[PDB]
Amino acid sequence: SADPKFESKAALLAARGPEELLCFTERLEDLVCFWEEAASAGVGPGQYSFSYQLEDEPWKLCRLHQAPTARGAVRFWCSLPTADTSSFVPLELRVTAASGAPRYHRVIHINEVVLLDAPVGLVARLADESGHVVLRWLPPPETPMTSHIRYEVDVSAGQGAGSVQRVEILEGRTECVLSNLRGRTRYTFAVRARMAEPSFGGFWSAWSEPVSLLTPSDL
Amino acid sequence: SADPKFESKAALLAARGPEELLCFTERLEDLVCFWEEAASAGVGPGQYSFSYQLEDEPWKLCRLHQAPTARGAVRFWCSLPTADTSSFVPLELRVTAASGAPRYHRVIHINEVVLLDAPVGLVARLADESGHVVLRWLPPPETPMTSHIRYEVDVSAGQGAGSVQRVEILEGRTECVLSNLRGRTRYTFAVRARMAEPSFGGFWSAWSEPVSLLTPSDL
Amino acid sequence: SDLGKKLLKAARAGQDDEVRILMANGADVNATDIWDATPLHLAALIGHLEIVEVLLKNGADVNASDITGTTPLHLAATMGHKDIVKVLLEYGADVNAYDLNGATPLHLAARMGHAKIVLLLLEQGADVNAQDAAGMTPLHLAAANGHAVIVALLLMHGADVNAKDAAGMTPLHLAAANGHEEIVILLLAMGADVNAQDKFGKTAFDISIDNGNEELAKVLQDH
Amino acid sequence: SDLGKKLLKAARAGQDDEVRILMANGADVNATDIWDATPLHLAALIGHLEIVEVLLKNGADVNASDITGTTPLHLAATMGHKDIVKVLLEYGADVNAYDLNGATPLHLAARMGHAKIVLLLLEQGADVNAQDAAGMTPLHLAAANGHAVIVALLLMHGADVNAKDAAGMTPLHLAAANGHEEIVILLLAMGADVNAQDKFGKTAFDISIDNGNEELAKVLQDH
Repeated sequence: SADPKFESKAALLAARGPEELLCFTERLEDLVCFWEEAASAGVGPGQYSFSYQLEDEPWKLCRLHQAPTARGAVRFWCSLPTADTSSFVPLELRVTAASGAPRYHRVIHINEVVLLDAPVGLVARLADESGHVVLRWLPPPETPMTSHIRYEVDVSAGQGAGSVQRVEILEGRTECVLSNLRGRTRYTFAVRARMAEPSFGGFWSAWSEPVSLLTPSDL
Repeated sequence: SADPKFESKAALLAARGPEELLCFTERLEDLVCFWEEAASAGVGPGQYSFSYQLEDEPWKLCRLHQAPTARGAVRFWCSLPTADTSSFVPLELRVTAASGAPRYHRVIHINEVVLLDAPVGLVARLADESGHVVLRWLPPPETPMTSHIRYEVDVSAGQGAGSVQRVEILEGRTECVLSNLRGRTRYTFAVRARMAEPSFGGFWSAWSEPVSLLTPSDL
Repeated sequence: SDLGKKLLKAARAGQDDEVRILMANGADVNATDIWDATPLHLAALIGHLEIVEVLLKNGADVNASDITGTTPLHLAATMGHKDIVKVLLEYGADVNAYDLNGATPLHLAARMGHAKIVLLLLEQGADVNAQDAAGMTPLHLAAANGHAVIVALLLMHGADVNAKDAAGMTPLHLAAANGHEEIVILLLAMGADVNAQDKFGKTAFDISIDNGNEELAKVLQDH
Repeated sequence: SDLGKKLLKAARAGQDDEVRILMANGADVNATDIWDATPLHLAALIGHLEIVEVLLKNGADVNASDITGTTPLHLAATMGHKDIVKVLLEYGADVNAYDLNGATPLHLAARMGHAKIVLLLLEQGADVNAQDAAGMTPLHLAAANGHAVIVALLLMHGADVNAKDAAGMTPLHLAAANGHEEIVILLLAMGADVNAQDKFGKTAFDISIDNGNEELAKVLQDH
């Protein structure tokens, strides 16, 4: 009953914004909200109440699930019914403790919390004419509209000293050519994907599988 | 004239101890000392003097080389003549600016600054009887004595939230079995190598190539 | 008085123009939803500085509290909206208002790590040693969460370095429980008590060895 | 007086027993090598607390300076040997001794990030606003190197937040040049001057936009 694809994305966002209520959608028809907190006594999913309201519908309750995280905390989450997820309208979320105490309160737009899969098929090659490295990849799998995806490639060199360079990629460009890399140097490359403003919005995807390359000499 | 294997190890240590004089040996007959600093004016290798003395020999000068790093700083380094590198004796290092001002001063033992290659051949499998993950790997390539190598495996889960667990491995054990991993969870594993006390000493190697695995359910 | 519902939905939609239309049409600036949340709550939660200014300039209750004890200053301090925090305090927002968890805006800003807002709230007379339901001061939260900057900010504004919560745990305990050795040193430099144990009878040294952080334990053992 | 060479080589070899033998045989405790480095220099550089105590108890010059201006306190403060720093100061080591770069032990400890030693040196009366050859105080080094804890430690011991170096650059400049926004806020909370430019005529805001850190630039622009 454990969803590996969701729990991958969930731990990704959790590490970015700890102690926050984190919501995202993969295909714009779903919506999952979750948070993580230290395991405390016998506090279960019945000790919090997840309220949500959108448009003119009444405030509705969403049943919360819980499961321990790979680190040992507990993760509560609510998967909103696909019937209620409607994009481009404000959606008010409230988490209140069973005592009535405040826990979380957020307003989101489902079309602004897209979290794509990572890009796939990364390849790096040296241009034949110049020593430039050409990166190419494929759009994230099963993304509705690839024209409105913008990428970001990471150039790192050696372990522990990452992010030597980050390169913003124009919308719908599945290619990147790097022309300032120092020669005879082993570089490594990965690339993220995210939905492009202002029609949509969201979070950077997890990094693609990386690709390493040894630049030529005389550079 | 750029050594990729040395520059890989060099950037590894540099990210661990910035602004430090960093010395290491790969095969116990060599010794390289280096440091990194922001590019400053026309300051070249002639603006520092690298002095070293060991046992009863006179103080000797080592010619310094320089090269920009992948991040943009400059790295000065000295590769001591193999004739002078003798283990198990104190070796005094001094870097003095051309003005006579102090820059670095260290005392090392070559047999205490070994920096091995990373382990290779990592494999992860689920034990047939129990859901335990069995990691196996091969000793770092071209290491003199594999009996005195001790390893450390990293268990991580999801991006940005690394080092869920670190496992110390007994000397000469090329195997590790993990029995507390949560089920239906995609874990990733890597392993370091280093020389074992007290005969030798040094620094953890760069992490091996990683291996990911999806644990079975019901755990 | 149907317009009050439309103002709450417009404010949280960030609709600048529709809010001004409903304002001028006589809508209640202090309308409440099923939570007793006013449009100023939703405006502050959204981050709409323009709408917060309009609602405040039209007499919205700055210290409106919903049924959770949350005020707009609580929401702006949590979400990190420094600009909105300034305007709420500009209009006399109670800097030391507490929600049903006993947490003041300085608690929330410190837990979340908003260093700029922790400063601004302090500069507006926030109680540094305010205690929540667990008896924890903002320094407790900052020390547990590893926010060294906020820890230093609280310390230089008169924070009790040896404040004990309901468990009798000082910030030195919480810093040791999460391996924030850098904060352990900063607390020690301000007079933290190494020889101070909780109700359970364990000091900062005892928690580090129970957590396995003997590196941090030798730090407390020296001085 | 051949033994003086053997003591220098034994001290840096950490040979406890051989040092005691040479001591008792009348060897000079203040012997010097080609650098005018005493055995106390090498003992402090090694980390041998036992040998530093023996040499000090036998009258080694605590404030011995080699031809680079480096004293044993400079070496222990750089290498981070907190235990040896305490014993040197115990024996009256000049806390404000400066090397040929103008750097005091508080400069070196702050550059390297030894928070515990920065505290201990301050507690022993270190000059907080001491200037090196570049005119940089330890706060300059700490602000550039991102050590927020050391920055707070220096600040609470009377550090000039607006101290200018030879380039006229305050810690606010150096913190902005390396993207240490958290330190930028901590400096601002202690009265840093946003409207302060260097000899080149660029303020903390001007360096952030030249570095591309417009996120940090909007921080200085608000207040």
